[PDB]
Parts: sequence; structure tokens; C-alpha cells
Amino acid sequence: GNKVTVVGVGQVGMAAVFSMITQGVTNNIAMVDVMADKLKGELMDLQHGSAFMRNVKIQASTDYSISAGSKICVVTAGVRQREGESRLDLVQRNTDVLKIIIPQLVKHSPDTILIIASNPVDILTYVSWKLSGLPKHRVIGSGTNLDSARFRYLLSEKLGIATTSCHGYIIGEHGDSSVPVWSGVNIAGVRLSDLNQKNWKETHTMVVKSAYEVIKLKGYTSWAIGLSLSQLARAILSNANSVHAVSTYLKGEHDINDEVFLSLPCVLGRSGVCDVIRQPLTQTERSQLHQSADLMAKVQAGIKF
Amino acid sequence: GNKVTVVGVGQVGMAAVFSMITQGVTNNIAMVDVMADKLKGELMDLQHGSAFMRNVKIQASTDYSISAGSKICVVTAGVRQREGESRLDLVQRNTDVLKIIIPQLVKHSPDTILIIASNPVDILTYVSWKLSGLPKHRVIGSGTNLDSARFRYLLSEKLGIATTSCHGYIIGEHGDSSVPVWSGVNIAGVRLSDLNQKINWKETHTMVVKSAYEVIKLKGYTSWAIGLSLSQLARAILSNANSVHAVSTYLKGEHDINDEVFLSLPCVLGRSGVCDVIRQPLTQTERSQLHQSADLMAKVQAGIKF
Amino acid sequence: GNKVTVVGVGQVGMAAVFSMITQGVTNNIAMVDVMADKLKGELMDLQHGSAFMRNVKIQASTDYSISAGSKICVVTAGVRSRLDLVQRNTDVLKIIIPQLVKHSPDTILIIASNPVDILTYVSWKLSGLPKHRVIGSGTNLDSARFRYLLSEKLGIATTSCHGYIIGEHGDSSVPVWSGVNIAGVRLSDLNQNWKETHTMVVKSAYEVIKLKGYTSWAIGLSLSQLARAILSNANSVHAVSTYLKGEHDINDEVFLSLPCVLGRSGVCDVIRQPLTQTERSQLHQSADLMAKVQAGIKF
Amino acid sequence: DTGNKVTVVGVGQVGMAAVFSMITQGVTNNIAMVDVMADKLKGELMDLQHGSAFMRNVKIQASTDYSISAGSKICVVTAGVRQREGESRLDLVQRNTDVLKIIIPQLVKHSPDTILIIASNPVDILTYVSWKLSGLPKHRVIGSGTNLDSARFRYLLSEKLGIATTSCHGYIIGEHGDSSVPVWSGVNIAGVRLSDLNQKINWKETHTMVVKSAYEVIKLKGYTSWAIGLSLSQLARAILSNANSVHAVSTYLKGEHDINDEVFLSLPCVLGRSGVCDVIRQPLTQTERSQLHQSADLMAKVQAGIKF
Repeated sequence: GNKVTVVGVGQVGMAAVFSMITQGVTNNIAMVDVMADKLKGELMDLQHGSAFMRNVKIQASTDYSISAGSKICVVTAGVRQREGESRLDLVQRNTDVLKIIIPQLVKHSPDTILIIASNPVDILTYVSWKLSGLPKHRVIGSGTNLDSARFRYLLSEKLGIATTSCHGYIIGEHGDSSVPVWSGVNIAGVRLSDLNQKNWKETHTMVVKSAYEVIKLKGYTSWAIGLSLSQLARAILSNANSVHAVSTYLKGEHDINDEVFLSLPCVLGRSGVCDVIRQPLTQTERSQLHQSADLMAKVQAGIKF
Repeated sequence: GNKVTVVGVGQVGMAAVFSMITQGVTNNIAMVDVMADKLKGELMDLQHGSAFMRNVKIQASTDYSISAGSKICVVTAGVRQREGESRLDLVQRNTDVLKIIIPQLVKHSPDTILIIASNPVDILTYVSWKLSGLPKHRVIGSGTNLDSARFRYLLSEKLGIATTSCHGYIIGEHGDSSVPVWSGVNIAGVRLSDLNQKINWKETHTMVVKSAYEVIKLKGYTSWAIGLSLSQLARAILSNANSVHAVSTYLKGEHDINDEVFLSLPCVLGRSGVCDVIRQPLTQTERSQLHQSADLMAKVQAGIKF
Repeated sequence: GNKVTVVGVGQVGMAAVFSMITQGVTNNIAMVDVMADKLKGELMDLQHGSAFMRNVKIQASTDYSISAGSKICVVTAGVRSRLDLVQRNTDVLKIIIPQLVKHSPDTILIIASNPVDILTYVSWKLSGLPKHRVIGSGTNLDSARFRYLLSEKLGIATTSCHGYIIGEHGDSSVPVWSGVNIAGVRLSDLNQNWKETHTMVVKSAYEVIKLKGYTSWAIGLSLSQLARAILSNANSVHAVSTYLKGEHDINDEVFLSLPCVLGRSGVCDVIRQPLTQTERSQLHQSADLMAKVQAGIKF
Repeated sequence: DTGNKVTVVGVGQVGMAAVFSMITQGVTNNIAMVDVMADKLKGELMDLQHGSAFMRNVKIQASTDYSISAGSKICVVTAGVRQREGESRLDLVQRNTDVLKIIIPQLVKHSPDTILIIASNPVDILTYVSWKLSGLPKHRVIGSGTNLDSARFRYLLSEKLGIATTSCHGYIIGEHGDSSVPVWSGVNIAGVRLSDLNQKINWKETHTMVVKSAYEVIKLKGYTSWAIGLSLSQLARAILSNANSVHAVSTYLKGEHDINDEVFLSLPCVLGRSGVCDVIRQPLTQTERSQLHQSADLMAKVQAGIKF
């Protein structure tokens, strides 16, 4: 009832699996990738570590039949952009990988929920949704969940107040164009303009600026997205109805008419997206969302399915 | 540096002790009361189950010396209201008990923080503060902390959304006249006036207060819920969390209140006690209710024989 | 499914429920007793505390129908000559047990009423359930405290001190010294008297009742541990009152504690310890006496 | 406050798995990472901080300057080379010793009261090398040794029997790897020795599986990371929490089991805040003693060829 499949045993996929099994998110994991020896090595390494825990089942194979009956499939596979490759060509090369992966996941787990983590995550969540044939509420992307959490942490740190009392989200397109919803940020219910306790825009820039600096320094990110994926899996498996900013089907919210995926705070539970939190955005916040959706729709129109 | 004393091994005090040691809040607990056999029996019952919890040092005695060096003293000792007993009579009977307890705690733990959990909690937090001689930020009462948790739970149940995204506080005087700060309620950053979700409101607060009294009417007392509440408050302080909790706190100087009373406000709690008070922009109706409660509290305080 | 019903909302029953909900053993609890106002009072007190926790379902009623579909039913209800005391508890259980089995035919029974061994036998017989689906709290608590105190004396963590008390709960229980080891080293071999540790574990248990009137926290924690083992399918080993006939050359159909492997189906297996003649004679002496008392019970 | 400060040396796959294990399992809230790769250190630091909302509050430092390790209670040493094709044991030991000659004096310079946990391979010899280089008391230097293999051993016994690992007891001791010693004389299930077991749900195969599967991991991905990271986190917790729990770790062996060689090999040790508080003295059989003595003999000879 709690089986999770992770596709891709690179840095992100292995950090996701390891976060999930050690944080007790699930005790039933499958890993799929194309490199048989690497897959078996990671499988055996984790099973040797399972020694420290109780009842953890791990499987791994190049054969997607190993994923059968998964409640969630987490997709981390993709390609890195080549120098001088266009944005559309990079999306298409990832799409061609997902053409192979996505229908196989659904064939073996027709009731699954998909969580897409491959970059660029918003358009590849749309692509995976289209390829899946699944309902819109059963396909999400890791989106801005990690950035929103780090945002709240940094606000909490500046204020000397626990993160559990500092509330707010980053929405929209993952990365530099994402939208800090300052109009909803509040500390114990007090909006920032109202704070009388014992500029801020840099905090958003910092969060999206640190994320790209990691890749330049160590070549990739792994731990933070791994923890974010583990949190999203827990919310779904435990039927938490907790709220997470994740890439989600956007058309029909915020006057957006383009069929795209961008991050919004979503109520997540066993059926997937139960509802989206409808934030009263300012016109400035809304216009940025619309601009991201328009540009993303234009790239999507060029994808060859 | 994590020692907690619990005064009173009645239902509330034992639920607090059990909550703290089974949830890892502290590993160093002292229980004080006047009932020597009951203290020893509770001590030995908790010790008999030692293999089923983290290692903990537990002491129990009628001698307050075992409380020496406590970071927090949780005071749950007191009487239960008698049939027809007036508020003044009940306050004075509890004050008489506190006159014995409080100076002994402060003698052995001059640097302690007091958490008062006897009813009526707001006035008895004031009494304990006045008797203790301690700084105002080092004496709090359980206040509306549990009421506020229940408030957010009932919002969560009505909306189908986890309590971790349903935000709001009940402030003021614990009980029928407490104040739901509707103006600050928000769901994932969305005020109620702007809420547009798939899955009236004022009933929720009435449900919190009516069900609270119904517990006391049916079994005679509350124990489990308040025990968990006190364990959460102790955790916030011991762990230096700077988390926000609605607790009975020194009110003069907040919201233009000039009465030296204690009522609940959301407090930032850490190792020093109350680090700060969250200053909510109250509506006129919310503010006037707080003021009326403060005025009535001052009048009852003037009748207490110290 | 993880629904647990606790029968009896006295001190032991409430301590078991509170341990289970706060230690995360289950999020689906039902409580049955005969006093409705006390029942709703406890229900509501726990529900208001669940405000601090995620999705916990609690029900409480004098009607056994609210126990329907329980994976485990924990029975703490009892009454305060020894045959007459056993008879009065049997009459109470004559009403309780058939109703529990009616509403949860696939349930496992954990009996906590005293005297636990004979009342586990009585519950099993009244239940019509397979022997592997009815256990008693038995010596599980005393064994755990025994290991803790050995560890404390040796200055080594309890997780490396191993051993069990078996047999009849209380003064006649059997410390199985032949199986006690520290990191795989038997006590006679330790290169880094003892009987007093067993005596004090059973002496302490009775001292608590004289001092505060009852025990609650320790047995509550023990019951929570047994429930977790069953619900999580741990196959962990716990000394519990269990069907004895056929083990250790016992021919009488009685219940006493042995270390049992506990999982989703109940007792998966019994750990078969090589007992000394003294250890086995004590077990047989207890079984012999239990058979004679059971022979006088009017069902 | 550095009361639980851990330094991890080396931010390769082992060191990062140890760091991540410790901070996400709450073992310590104060960690320092030291290596020679400035950018990698900063990237790992920032990656872990980026995920700060998803773990308990923690102070993380990372630097090529060992000054950041000052006041560490434990230093976990994972830096080292990977054996090259055809490389002799002597050559591999000396290449790792060259690295430790740099690392160990710097650790004890900045944390004179620290405990060392050595995790580079070959762990038993390199624990001896680190002890000699550190000048620390014998009970304050240990190696990861056979702790993980003992846990896997107990897990395999548990899987064979259908009984939780918490009731399957036993240790592998001696030299980590092919020559390690399963202490069959001390293996027991809920207090019952294997020769007495009569339960519902070839024994030697279990130890062979543990050693052969460990080698296979290294052949397939090139290294182990997740399992050893969890093992190191468990050892750190035992020491930091003063647990006095028993772990098979590489430890000073002279004077135990009639061994006269100043070597390190794994024995079950009681671990707490002072380091090794005591060694569990198992009544080993002739065969178990023979294997342990042979490993100690050979290890003394390898140690004699090390150039300090």
C-alpha cells in the first residue's frame, strides 16, 4: 500500500531513496534505471544498510515489471543540456526519454501518482502528464517545494522565530522566474507589513541564487531535492492533506488559459492533488505567472509527441 | 540543564510527566506533592516501565529539595471547584496552596521558569508570579494553548486541510470568554475573507469552549489533553525553539492594556521563557473583548488575600 | 488495518490507550466500557489532545458495535478465595469475549486482567479462537525490567543484555538464567546474588499497588509494545501468556508465559528454550496448579 | 556549544553519507566537514543547508582549514585512496598512510580531546596507523571494523529464521573482510544457541554471504557509501549519547585472547563518551582463536613495513 518506485539511480534518485527509507516514509522501494550493474550495486549497498532497520524491502531492475503496484513513481531520469543546444531541443531530448519511461510506469501501476523531478521540472511535468494518460490531479512536479521551505527557514532565521510560525510560498516557474508570494507571508498570522516585534526581496533571490551555485560547485544537487521528494512522498502516502508548492495543472486558475504546469500550493493526499490553494495574488504576482505560462506554452507547442 | 519539576501528582501532573518522558522532552524529572505513598508509587510504576522509554532520572518526594536546579517547574497542584463555589472562593483556595508551593520552588530553583496549570489559570498565573518574585517573562500559564490547537484542528476538519496549514489563535481569558482572533486566521496564507476552496465559522470557537467544559462535566477533570499541552510548552522552552504558543502571560503594556493581569497571547517561547509577544493587529471587537477580560481580572485580583 | 479496541477505561486501559496513541502505535482506537459518561469523558479528553497530532480516530461507547473490525482487542476489565476471584472475572469475561469476537471475528485478543495466565485461558476458551490468536500480558513487562536492571548493574546498554522471565506471572515466575547473556556471553562466563534482581522485579510490582492503589503506566507501556509488535508484523520476541500444552513436556491445556514471536497473525512461534530441570520443574508445578484451578471454573 | 560536535574528514561518497545520516537522524547538531577540495566542500555545505527546513536545526561548517574542526568530540576519518588494479596491500597501506600523516596531526592539533573513528580501507591497519600518528590513548581510537558486517550477519540470521533482528544476536570479529571471524559460539536467538534451536522457520553460508556481498557492492558501483554511512552514524550516536552499547569495532588488541602483537582488529566494545569503555571478552573456540591469531600475526608483519 506504500510502494514507491524511483526512476533513475543517479545522485538525485539515490538521495530520494535513502531519505525515504531512513526517514520511515516507506518500507517498500523499487529502483529502475538502464545501467544494470550500477542498479544492482546500489540495491545491494542499501540492503546491506537495511541491516540497521526493520522490514525494508528494496528491489531494482532494468525491467519495469519490478515497479508493479507502486503508489508513487518518482522520476529523476533525464539528460543534461549540451552547449549551444536550444531550449526546445533540450526539452525534446528529455521528452524522448520520458516517452519510454512514463507509459511503462502506468502499465505496471495503473493507479499510481507521478512525481516528476527531472529538470526543467515544470515543462517535464506537463510532458509526463500528457504521456501518462492519467488524470491531472495524479501528476505533479517537485517544483518550488524545496525553495519555499528554504524561504520560510530563512525568514524564520532573520526573525528569531521558529519556522513553524513563518508561513509563505514561492510559486510559478522553478528558478529565477519563480514568484515569492509576499502578499501571503505572515508570522503567526501577522502579515509582514504589520510586524511589530523585537530588503526582504533579497531572501527570494538568495534562495534561487544558492540553488544554481551548488551545481557550479559540486556539479549537481542531491541532498536537498532528495529531502524535498521524501517530504512529498510522505504527504501522499500518509494522506496528510498537507500543503506543498509543486508543479501542477494550472489552466483555469489565476485566469491562466494556457495548458501548462507551474508550482502552486497544493493540498496533497492519497489521491494526489486534492485541491490547489487559491492565493489572492497581487497584479504584479499574477502577471509574472501569466508571463511564465505564456512562454512555457510556446515551448510546449514545439514538442513532438 | 533540562530538569523539570512537576508539582502535583494528580491526573494532570502525572499526564504531564508521562507525556514528557515518553516523548523525549526531558530525561531528568522531579515530582513533588504532599502524598508520600502516592509519590513513591507513581515513581516506582514509571520506573517499572523503564525499558519502554528513553533513559530518565526520576525523583519523587515531599521534600522540595529534590526540585533543586529545575529549568522549569510545572505547577498543577490545587483544588477542584466545589458545587456552587464562587470564583472568588475557588481563587482563594488555590492561592492558599500556591502560598506554600511557590516560595519553596523559588528557594531551590532561583533561575527557574514557572508554568502554571491550575484553574482558573489566568488569575493563578498572576498569583504565582506575584508570590514568586520572578521576572515577568519567566512565569506563564497554560492559558489557551490547547484551545488554540483545538481551534486549528476544527478548522482543519472543516476544510479537509492539514492542521499545519490552518493558522489561528484563541487569546484572552481561558474559558467561555476567550477570544478567537478571526482577523488573523488564515489557511496557507489565505485569510478567511479571501478563501476560495472546494471543501458558519463562529461556531468553531463555541465548539472549542463548550467541548472543553463538557470533558470536565463527564469525567470530572481533564488530564490527557492538558498533559500533552504542558509537554509541548516544556519542549519549546527546553529546546530553545522560539516557537509560538498562546499562553497566559504578563499583559500590561500590550494592546493598550493598563491592568497588571495575565491573559493569553501568542508568545515566542525559548530558554529564557517569554522571548517576545506576537503583537496581532486586533479588530475593535477583538481588542475590546480583551480589554473587558483584563478589567474583570483586575477586579477579582483585588479581592485575593495575600 | 490497525484498529485496536481497549475494553475497560480504568487506569490500565487509559494508560494503554494513551501510550498507543502518543507512541504512534495506531491512529484508530475504540474504547468500550459500561459507564457511558466516563466513556464519553475519556473519548473527548483524548480527542482534544489529538489536536496536537495528525489524523487520529478515537471512538468510545458502551455498545460493543464500535469495536467492529478491530485487529487487536486488549481486555483490561476485571474485578478487584482465589477460585471465587477467578470465577467473578470469568463471569465478567463471559459477557465481554463473545461480543468482541462477534464484531471482530479476525481479531487477536490481548488479556491484561489479573490473574493474567488463567484469565487468558478463560478468554481463549470463551472466544472459540485459535490458540495462536489469544495471548496475555504475562511476564513481558517483568522480563523487560529484568533486562534493564541487569544492564544497569553491568554498566552496559539494555540492548546488549538478553534474557527472559517465563512461567506464571508474579512470585512463581521463572528467570531463565541459563539463557541470560551479555553480547552473547553467558553470565557464568562474564569476564568484564543475581537472583535478587528477579526477586526485586516481582517485589516492586506488588509494592506499587500498596502505594498508589493500582499499577497503570508500566502495564500500559507493555501493552502498547505488544500491540506494536502485532500491528507492525515485527516478529519480535515477547514473553506473553500463551497456550502451553505440547511445549516443555506439558500435557495440561493451560496458559503461561513463554517468549513468543509476535506478528500480524498473533503467535507465529514459541521460542523453545533448553530449560534446566529446576526451571522445567517450576514450569510444570505452575501448570499443574493452573490445571486444578481451571477444573473448578464454571463456564 | 560543541558538546556533540562531529568532524567528518573527506567529502567523498562515504563521508557525505555519514554526514547526511547523522544530521537527518538527529545524531548531532554541530558538524564540520574537512577536505582539500574547496568548491566541493562549499557545494556540499550549501546543498545540505538548502534542505535545512527538512531536518532538525544544525550548524554545518565546511572548509579546507582544519580550524573549523576545533573542539570536536569525534572525528570520523574517511579520506583515502581507492585501491588500483593490481596494487599490493603494502602499496595501498602506504598510500593511505601518506594521507593520514597529513590529516591526523591536524585533527589532534585542533581537537586534543577528540575520539577518532577511522573508516578508510584497510580499516584495521589504518586504525593502528591513526592511533600511532595521533598520540591518543588506545581507547580513544577505533575503526569502523566489522560493525556493519555484524549487523548484516544478524539480519541474515533473522531473514532465515523469520524472527526480528532484535532477537538474533552475534558478532563477526577480527580482520574486516574475507578473513573476518563469525563468532558462532556466541550466536543465539532469544537466548538459544544455534545447536539448540527448534523453531518453525549450511549455517556457515551466512558469513560467506556477508563477506561476498560486501565485495560485490564494491565491484559493481566502485565503492560502498550508504551502508557504511549508517554504520558510522550508529557508532557516533553510541559515543555521543554515552549509551554503553556494544559494537564490533577495530580496537587495540594486545592483551586480549592471548594476543601479544600490538595490532588493531574488531572485537565487541562497550562504547560511550570516553570512547572504548571495555571490550566484551568472548569465550572463543579453538577455531575462532586460531583465525584471530593468524590475522593478528599477519597484521603485525604488514605494520612493520609501513614507513612513518
